[PDB]
Amino acid sequence: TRTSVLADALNAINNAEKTGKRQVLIRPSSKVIIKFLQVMQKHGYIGEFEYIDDHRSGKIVVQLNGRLNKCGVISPRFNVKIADVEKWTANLLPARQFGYVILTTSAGIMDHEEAHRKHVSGKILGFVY
Amino acid sequence: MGRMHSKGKGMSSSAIPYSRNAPAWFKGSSDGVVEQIIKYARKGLTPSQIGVLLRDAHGVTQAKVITGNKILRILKSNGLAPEIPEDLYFLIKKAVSVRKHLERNRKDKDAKFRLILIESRIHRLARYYRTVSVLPPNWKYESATASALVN
Amino acid sequence: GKGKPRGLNSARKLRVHRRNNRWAETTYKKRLLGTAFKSSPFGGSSHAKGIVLEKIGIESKQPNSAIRKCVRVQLIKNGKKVTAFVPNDGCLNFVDENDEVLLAGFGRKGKAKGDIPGVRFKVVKVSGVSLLALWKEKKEKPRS
RNA sequence: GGAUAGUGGCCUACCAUGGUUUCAACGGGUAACGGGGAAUAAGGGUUCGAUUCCGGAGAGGGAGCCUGAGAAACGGCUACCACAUCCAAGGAAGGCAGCAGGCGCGCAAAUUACCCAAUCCUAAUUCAGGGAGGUAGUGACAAUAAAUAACGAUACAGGGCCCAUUCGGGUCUUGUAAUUGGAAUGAGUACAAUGUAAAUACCUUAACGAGGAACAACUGGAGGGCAAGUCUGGUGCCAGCAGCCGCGGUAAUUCCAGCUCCAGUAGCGUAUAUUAAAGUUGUUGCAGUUAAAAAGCUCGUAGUUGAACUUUGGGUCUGGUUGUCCGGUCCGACUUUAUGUCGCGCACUGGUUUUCAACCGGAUCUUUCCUUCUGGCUAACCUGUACUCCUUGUGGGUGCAGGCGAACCAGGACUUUUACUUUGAAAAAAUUAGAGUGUUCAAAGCAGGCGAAAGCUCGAAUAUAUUAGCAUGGAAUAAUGGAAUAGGACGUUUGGUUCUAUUUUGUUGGUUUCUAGGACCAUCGUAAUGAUUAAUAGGGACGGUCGGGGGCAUCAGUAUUCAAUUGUCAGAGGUGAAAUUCUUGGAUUUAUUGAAGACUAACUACUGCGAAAGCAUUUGCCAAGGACGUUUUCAUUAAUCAAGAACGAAAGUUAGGGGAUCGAAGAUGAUCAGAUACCGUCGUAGUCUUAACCAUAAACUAUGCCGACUAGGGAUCGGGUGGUGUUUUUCUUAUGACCCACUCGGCACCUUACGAGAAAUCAAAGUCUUUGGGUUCUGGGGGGAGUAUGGUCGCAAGGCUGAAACUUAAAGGAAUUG
RNA sequence: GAAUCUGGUCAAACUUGGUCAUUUAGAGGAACUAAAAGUCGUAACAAGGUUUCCGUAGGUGAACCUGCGGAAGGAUCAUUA
RNA sequence: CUCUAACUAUAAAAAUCUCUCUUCUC
Ligand SMILES: [Mg+2]
Ligand SMILES: [Mg+2]
Ligand SMILES: [Mg+2]
Ligand SMILES: [Mg+2]
Ligand SMILES: [Mg+2]
Ligand SMILES: [Mg+2]
Ligand SMILES: [Mg+2]
Ligand SMILES: [Mg+2]
Ligand SMILES: [Mg+2]
Ligand SMILES: [Mg+2]
Ligand SMILES: [Mg+2]
Ligand SMILES: [Mg+2]
Ligand SMILES: [Mg+2]
Ligand SMILES: [Mg+2]
Ligand SMILES: [Mg+2]
Ligand SMILES: [Mg+2]
Ligand SMILES: [Mg+2]
Ligand SMILES: [Mg+2]
Ligand SMILES: [Mg+2]
Ligand SMILES: [Mg+2]
Ligand SMILES: [Mg+2]
Ligand SMILES: [Mg+2]
Ligand SMILES: [Mg+2]
Ligand SMILES: [Mg+2]
Ligand SMILES: [Mg+2]
Ligand SMILES: [Mg+2]
Ligand SMILES: [Mg+2]
Ligand SMILES: [Mg+2]
Ligand SMILES: [Mg+2]
Ligand SMILES: [Mg+2]
Ligand SMILES: [Mg+2]
Ligand SMILES: [Mg+2]
Ligand SMILES: [Mg+2]
Ligand SMILES: [Mg+2]
Ligand SMILES: [Mg+2]
Ligand SMILES: [Mg+2]
Ligand SMILES: [Mg+2]
Ligand SMILES: [Mg+2]
Ligand SMILES: [Mg+2]
Ligand SMILES: [Mg+2]
Ligand SMILES: [Mg+2]
Ligand SMILES: [Mg+2]
Ligand SMILES: [Mg+2]
Ligand SMILES: [Mg+2]
Ligand SMILES: [Mg+2]
Ligand SMILES: [Mg+2]
Ligand SMILES: [Mg+2]
Ligand SMILES: [Mg+2]
Ligand SMILES: [Mg+2]
Ligand SMILES: [Mg+2]
Ligand SMILES: [Mg+2]
Ligand SMILES: [Mg+2]
Ligand SMILES: [Mg+2]
Ligand SMILES: [Mg+2]
Ligand SMILES: [Mg+2]
Ligand SMILES: [Mg+2]
Repeated sequence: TRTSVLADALNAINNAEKTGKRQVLIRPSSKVIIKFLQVMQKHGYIGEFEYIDDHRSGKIVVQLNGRLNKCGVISPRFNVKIADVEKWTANLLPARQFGYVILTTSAGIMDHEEAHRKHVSGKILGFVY
Repeated sequence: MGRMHSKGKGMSSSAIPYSRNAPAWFKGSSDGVVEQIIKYARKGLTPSQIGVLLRDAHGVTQAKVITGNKILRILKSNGLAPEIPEDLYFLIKKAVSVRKHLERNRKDKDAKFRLILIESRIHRLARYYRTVSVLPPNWKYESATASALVN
Repeated sequence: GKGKPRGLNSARKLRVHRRNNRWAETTYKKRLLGTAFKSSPFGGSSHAKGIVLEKIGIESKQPNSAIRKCVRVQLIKNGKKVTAFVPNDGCLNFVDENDEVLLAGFGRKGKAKGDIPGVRFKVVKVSGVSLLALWKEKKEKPRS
């Protein structure tokens, strides 16, 4: 049973990147996947994706440009207080100069730097760098 | 590809066409289709056989495309929906058949295990239909009382 | 993914799983069962006095051929009897029979050390005076 | 009802039979007082917290009580129990877990000292009292700073050297020598004075106080881990050393010493406990094919987890914060000064619509609502009434009835409910963090600083606590709820109902009004009147199938062993070789047959079915099942699963049936040194069954299940699609059987690493330090040991659950060379 | 208004058995370790000289042997010869 | 660029073994 759909999407992205491809076909295509890929676009780790209406949860075709090296979900969307954001960034991101802990706040799904700018924090979705 | 109660992994199914609206070539009327559905139900047919008949002998791709309502929903609007939902009824029919086969020959252990599987499935479906209040909250499946519902 | 559950509401089984697995260790099992108080010659005690019953020497293992000079001591705190080791070269004669001797641990967590079999305790003091002070002739046995 | 100060099964009387529990109740253990906190420290945590503060409890264990506001008090009484004291034997008096001190205990812990100076407290109250407390005594528990020498002048030396005639001055310095000099200083004593309630002690300081400055620094170690010796002597697998590996058997770098050296140093060594190391507890963050470890398999309650979908956009205005360009302001190069100058490209403060670019907001328009009214209060001008102060100018107003309410009140009204997260109030001080501050530095402390010396002063900062509660902004993520019988939402609808009661007719009692205020009830209309998809999730219907899936009943086959008839005639079995055994009552073979029971050869394969065991002659019946096809149906019904359950090879156990073969035990004949083992001949139980037990296997793919993705190559099984395909023959065609292509599902297989592993190897054992899809079970060195005990199941066999004491430095995995 | 005294009430504690828990001896029995220069065999590691191992049952100085099912951790990944 | 044929056939017996292990630095 597909429990965490975003996990499947990011796993497909990782597999299709490690093999060097430039495209992925993510099947279930929820809101959260769309927002995750939109954040990745805003920061450039992804290219030009596409939603394919099925009337059936839709699908997504993702274009890459090799700039990304790893996605990944934190499957238990831990409640992250504004104090623990730095802890997650240290534990997940490889360096302080880049990388982004994509986390879901009451103000939408945002990268950790943007959430720290709004001075709001919520649950953690995943990480990209 | 789950096959809840076995090791199967098949995905044999049907792909509903993208267009929800009526097919261009269909000339029948929605009111006539609903009348046909009502007549078939009055003949004593479950919704699945009604859909099969409308797909084979007539141009009805599916009721929801043509009318806008589902077959069981259409029957319920006219008050012909059976007191026991069709899939659960067929499960009880199968269970009573296997129990008959068992009580007519004891040593068959494989059919005993299959009866256990069927009863587990019956319990699951009954729990679902009970949490949606289709069945009364006192409704339960019992081995002795299943025959009366089947018969 | 892994054997352990990962859901946000699975704290209970994670905690009880860790609590059931902790018994696999030896230190935790000893600490919680409290076997030190009930079974060991000393109950959580670094040192203990005792009375010398007799004056024995015990042979070593295969790779080491010698006879290590031990002493059988009955503990005064509870009455148990244990063999103990007189450490240095000419200290066997220093400790006489039926004198109070303060045994200590042997440094290997209550297990036999080196090539000496069936011993787990040193000898630090005899008749109130320490063996190291006697061995370098800094003090002398009171002989009471 | 009693009692209580008061609520309260707190107690009584009568009723009801209830309350907690797999979210662990109840019971057992705690060498458990709870907490503030301590150690430890990347982060997460682990252990400790008897004790300087806050609570609680206790005064030998128990009960009972007077006095008071407050006690179930114990430096208050009564009694029992335990332990005791004086005794003139009649009696009397006891409570150190207060300060001292003693006995005992144990490895383990202080002087019967001074005093109310300081903090305070009690009292009639300054004055009295206070073993509270402070001061000293002991005190290497811990903690801070820090002496044990420093500098010359000489002899023995070494490096930068002027070059290099050998030199060599030592030209330039740095060490080594029992040589040799002059200084400085305490650690100690001690006039004093300060200190203190009085005294020590410290701070200061007379007078003494260093030459081997004997005023003498130890504790461990010198094979490795781990800095430092293969120097000397001694002992020779002794004595002993060694945390582990190891040294010691006549040349010991390891034992005992001497010499030298190393580490820390007034401290160092040991013991136990504990923390980091321990990614060896793994939530972050462990492993399960073989190293320990996937329940034999399946179902299943609780638990955990659970598909997608319900406003996304835009345009404007506008507020802070940035970097912008420069304004004023000005400062660095020019030095006793600056500007003119060289610009750091402005050290303070603005235009910041200079386009810029954000980084946050706020209001506005969407069929785009933010709870709305009901009176306040109308705050405010869409009010227009009297009108215009002033340049004829909507810049600007004195202002009264409508009328803007988020600019705000205070009231009825409805509030889907959470989880989550931001901010704030709260989380006692001490402690941790941390600001200021020359305690001589520091541990500390909360002090101090500055005047001219003539009173003037800044302090005693902050943060964190991650749980529970309260308020608050947000509405993604996660969950629940609406309207399906409409009993749904709205309205000036139009009707009826119990009422309720302000005022009003004085007040009081009712009768109706009227007005206004909730609904119960019909009817009338307004409305876009109201049901998300149908997961390459699941269940179910249907279709033709497919299968050595299962049950019952039948059918056959040769074979085996016996038996009948017949045939001849010395051997036949068996073996490495023999023997035991059967045979002229004619065995072994030879032909027909007959009986019994078992079983299903060859077909039989890197083939099929099943949940796993397992399943292989034919036919019928019984029901079941996977896979495929499906523009069929329901719409989350699902995944994994403690508790519970169904099957579970062989062997084994009760009975009844059979009884061929083969064969545990047994009987023998051989082989041997022995052979009650392997070879051989007989041979009970068993093997075969109908009921009832058993629940274990190397129950193995030693690989849990569900889900997604990642790489090339062929084949094979079941299904389905297409071929202008080929033989088929029933003239043509329809099938069937092949051939080609594709697809779904299954047991599988070859190549490869570009991934993973300790590798053997794996297309999963991959997508794991770039560590998180859901979930169950198991392992923490080996042995003891899957043993004992206690449960529980079983008739029994035995199954499930399942340690410790103790012992050990390895056991073990894969591979390489021999 | 004292002694005394009626009924309760809180109830310590005593006697008597019962029960459980912890210590506590205890004839005797079955073990397990370490110590390896005793004795009888030589099971296993090679085809361990009967391949090995597992479950179960029987037997026997002893390791072990045998029977029935498995398994390769086998000594075969292989018969379209 | 066309292709499925040849072949057999050995198992007698064999138990056990007292030392001792030694440094790599240019
Ligand atoms: Mg505590
Ligand atoms: Mg206690
Ligand atoms: Mg405490
Ligand atoms: Mg205590
Ligand atoms: Mg206290
Ligand atoms: Mg008290
Ligand atoms: Mg006492
Ligand atoms: Mg008073
Ligand atoms: Mg008392
Ligand atoms: Mg007292
Ligand atoms: Mg008191
Ligand atoms: Mg008194
Ligand atoms: Mg005392
Ligand atoms: Mg005191
Ligand atoms: Mg002490
Ligand atoms: Mg002293
Ligand atoms: Mg000295
Ligand atoms: Mg020394
Ligand atoms: Mg030494
Ligand atoms: Mg030495
Ligand atoms: Mg070294
Ligand atoms: Mg020597
Ligand atoms: Mg491990
Ligand atoms: Mg093994
Ligand atoms: Mg293993
Ligand atoms: Mg398994
Ligand atoms: Mg459940
Ligand atoms: Mg979801
Ligand atoms: Mg505090
Ligand atoms: Mg501090
Ligand atoms: Mg009215
Ligand atoms: Mg579907
Ligand atoms: Mg076919
Ligand atoms: Mg026979
Ligand atoms: Mg004959
Ligand atoms: Mg056959
Ligand atoms: Mg087949
Ligand atoms: Mg279970
Ligand atoms: Mg049997
Ligand atoms: Mg029988
Ligand atoms: Mg025999
Ligand atoms: Mg014999
Ligand atoms: Mg035999
Ligand atoms: Mg026989
Ligand atoms: Mg087992
Ligand atoms: Mg297993
Ligand atoms: Mg172990
Ligand atoms: Mg074991
Ligand atoms: Mg038992
Ligand atoms: Mg090996
Ligand atoms: Mg009385
Ligand atoms: Mg022998
Ligand atoms: Mg052998
Ligand atoms: Mg063998
Ligand atoms: Mg042999
Ligand atoms: Mg043999």
